[PDB]
Amino acid sequence: AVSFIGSTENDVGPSLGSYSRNLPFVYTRNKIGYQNANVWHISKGFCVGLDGKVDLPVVGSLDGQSIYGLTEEVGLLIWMGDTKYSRGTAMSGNSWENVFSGWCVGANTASTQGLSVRVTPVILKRNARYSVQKTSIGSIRMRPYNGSSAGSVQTTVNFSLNPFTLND
Ligand SMILES: C[Se][C@@H]1O[C@H](CO)[C@@H](O)[C@H](O)[C@H]1NC(C)=O
Repeated sequence: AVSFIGSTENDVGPSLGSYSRNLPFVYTRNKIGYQNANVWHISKGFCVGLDGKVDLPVVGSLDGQSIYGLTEEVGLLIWMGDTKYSRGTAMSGNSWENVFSGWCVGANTASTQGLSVRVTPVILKRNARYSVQKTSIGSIRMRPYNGSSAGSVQTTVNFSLNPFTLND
């Protein structure tokens, strides 16, 4: 079985957090993130992975991963994936991408399926502080497999970047 147990709208990073440092310049480990181990409850052999999608415009790339634009001065490198931050998948493009290959809970037990979103800021144009306002980032959808069914359960949750300030 499967049930939606998380929230539809999720904020990434602490509200009004401040982070200190040729263009572009990359700043923050897992500070600017959202993590929740319990977004769906799954049981009895339900098999499930995750897809992710970023809606922000791509304004460049670094090492195979897109730089997503927020404003003229600030961009973002983004990762989406399973609960643990180290399992994040670097995002590229604006399409749904596989960000967690998946797992199956045992035939006779129960657990939960989680997710995480992480971003690190990139300075694109220098001006001595850069502030960004609350911005929609994208979404993550569960991906049942092995015959498992999404059914009527809510499949998608969204993410918004909480406002932040970058210090020279
Ligand atoms: C460690 Se069990 C279970 O594993 C799945 C797949 O890795 C993860 O998405 C869930 O967040 C986790 N639930 C917990 C920790 O409560």
